[PDB]
Amino acid sequence: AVDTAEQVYISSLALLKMLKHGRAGVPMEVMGLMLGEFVDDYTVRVIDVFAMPQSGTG
Amino acid sequence: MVLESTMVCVDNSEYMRNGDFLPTRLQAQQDAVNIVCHSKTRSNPENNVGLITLANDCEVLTTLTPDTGRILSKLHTVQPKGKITFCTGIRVAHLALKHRQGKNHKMRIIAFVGSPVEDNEKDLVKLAKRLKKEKVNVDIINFGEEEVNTEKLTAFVNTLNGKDGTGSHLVTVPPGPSLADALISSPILAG
Amino acid sequence: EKLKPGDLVGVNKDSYLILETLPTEYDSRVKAMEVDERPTEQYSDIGGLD
Amino acid sequence: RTRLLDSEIKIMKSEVLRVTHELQAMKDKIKENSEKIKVNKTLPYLVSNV
Repeated sequence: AVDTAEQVYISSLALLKMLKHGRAGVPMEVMGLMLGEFVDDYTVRVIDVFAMPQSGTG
Repeated sequence: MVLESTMVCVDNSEYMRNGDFLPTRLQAQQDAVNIVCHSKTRSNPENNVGLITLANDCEVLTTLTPDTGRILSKLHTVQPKGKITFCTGIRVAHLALKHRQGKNHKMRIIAFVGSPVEDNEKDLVKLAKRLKKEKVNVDIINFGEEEVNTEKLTAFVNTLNGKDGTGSHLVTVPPGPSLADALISSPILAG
Repeated sequence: EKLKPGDLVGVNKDSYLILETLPTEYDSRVKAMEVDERPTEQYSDIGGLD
Repeated sequence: RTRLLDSEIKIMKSEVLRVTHELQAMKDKIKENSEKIKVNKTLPYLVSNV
């Protein structure tokens, strides 16, 4: 029907944990789940990036 | 079953080490912890039991958790030595039960006092009408020795309840040789 | 103790960590030299070569 | 017969110590087996020479 212009707010502890996690497991790719708050249609926020455990195979 | 939270209030003061109460007083209060943890196993496992002292500190080593096998491991090397302060014991247990997980659980708490506490009856009546405005019944079981017929805790039993909430039952201490399960047989009869 | 100089060690691509210990460093051509077929020439088939 | 009953309850305390052995053995062992699941199931292994 109709969809309003979306936005992704950050909290920058998000970005700091992203760089620190990709620095900690740096010769390898990682995977994680992003935490935040569903505010509305035209914005959304990530407030918290928490650690997610390793795999080794895939 | 019934939803409550009972905070066992052990005594780790230097009066709980002799053998007038049966082959160790440590073993006497230890069997008391055994029967109350088995009793809350026989009660709803949605409920939770945590450990606390009144003497020498306010020692939290386990959380008020529905498991108690780790508490049974925490029975060991209790080393009862220090100085009693039960008047902070009531309040420290009450804030420990304001750090719970649910409100549908009731608050029927036990307490073990085995030493002469410097507890004013004004102190424990502040605590007692505090519990009148905090909805807690307390069933204290006197151990050790402070008086053959305890009165300050009898005054706390008097000043906790009225007409509806008479859940204060005080097993005063039998300071001569009385058994290990004959003391706790009356609260397992009626708390 | 398991590691002597010149061992085949099974190492992960990603972690680059030693995980196994291999048993054989051979050519398959050397493996093809092995004799499993066992033909049949009893010494009565040989005459006058005593 | 008081020391015999004391040792009888100490047998139950040693059974609680066996339960502590069971816990700190089984739990820690299966967690480290889970880490070896994460690290050792990575079945493509590059082999090499020490």
